[PDB]
Amino acid sequence: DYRVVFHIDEDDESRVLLLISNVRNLMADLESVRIEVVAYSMGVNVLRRDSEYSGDVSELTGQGVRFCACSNTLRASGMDGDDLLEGVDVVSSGVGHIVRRQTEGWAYIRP
Amino acid sequence: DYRVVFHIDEDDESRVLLLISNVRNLMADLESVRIEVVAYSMGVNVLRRDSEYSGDVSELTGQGVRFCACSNTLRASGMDGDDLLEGVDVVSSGVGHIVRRQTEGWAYIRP
Amino acid sequence: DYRVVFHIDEDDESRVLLLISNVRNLMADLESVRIEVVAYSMGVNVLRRDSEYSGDVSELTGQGVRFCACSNTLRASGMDGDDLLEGVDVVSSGVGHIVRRQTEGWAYIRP
Repeated sequence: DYRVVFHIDEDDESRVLLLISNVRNLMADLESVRIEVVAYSMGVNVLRRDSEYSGDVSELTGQGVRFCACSNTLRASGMDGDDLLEGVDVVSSGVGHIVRRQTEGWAYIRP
Repeated sequence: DYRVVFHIDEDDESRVLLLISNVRNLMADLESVRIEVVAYSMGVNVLRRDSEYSGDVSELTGQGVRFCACSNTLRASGMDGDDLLEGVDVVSSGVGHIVRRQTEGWAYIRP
Repeated sequence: DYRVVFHIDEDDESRVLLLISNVRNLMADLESVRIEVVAYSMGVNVLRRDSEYSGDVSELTGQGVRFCACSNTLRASGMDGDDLLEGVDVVSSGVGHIVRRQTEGWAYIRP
């Protein structure tokens, strides 16, 4: 049924909690939905193992939500896959993945 | 012809005036366009009866613009439909409505 | 192949550099992609001849990136085409152009 990819590139608290809230809201309002969360730039800090949002990220991952980190930004930010929480996947490009997804018919949400 | 849904989740002045401006600009640049404005989180404060933007909201409603408040956020914010300006509609979910709309072919704008 | 239009309506440094970075990242991660950057409101200041980002804008233009300024905002901002960097094009409406593009199948990215 529904397919949607979220986009977050900041790590300020209110924006992060809004994304989280939007992801949960969406899973409850739509019968069937596939969700991906693409985070790049400062936004990747949310996917770090030492992140204050790790509980939220690990829990949603268990519910089928796929979090994607940008292969490029990572380097740019002195980060590698070892710094990311378990369950978080890496895509070659945050924006590229978003464009591919949109091109494949996925809906786009930028909280 | 054209169908577009706007997304606003903040209530800071500059962002609100930008949305308003974008809605009017759009109605003047496109021959035929159907417009919906989905506001959630802090963004719903813009749809309140006591809002400083009530004049702008009521006027655009008269021009065919449909403003939608999130059924969930409302509660979360200690609000119910009685707190909303007349003409403002309530959708079950702000993000869900946006995803359904995008899925139905509507364009998406996030000022 | 891929077609994408970026949307920027602010001129704060971090947001501008993020857009620039996203445009370059995209050109390197996608084999074939057509890119347009629509800037309105404060965002048009980025397309000014006297802008600190002129080097970045002129360079990307040479690489095929099309920057578009909003015909309306310009006036609203006491600006005309003479104030814009060479290579920057003017569209009748920033949001309208974005809606037309999305309607034509282009992907949308709002950094």
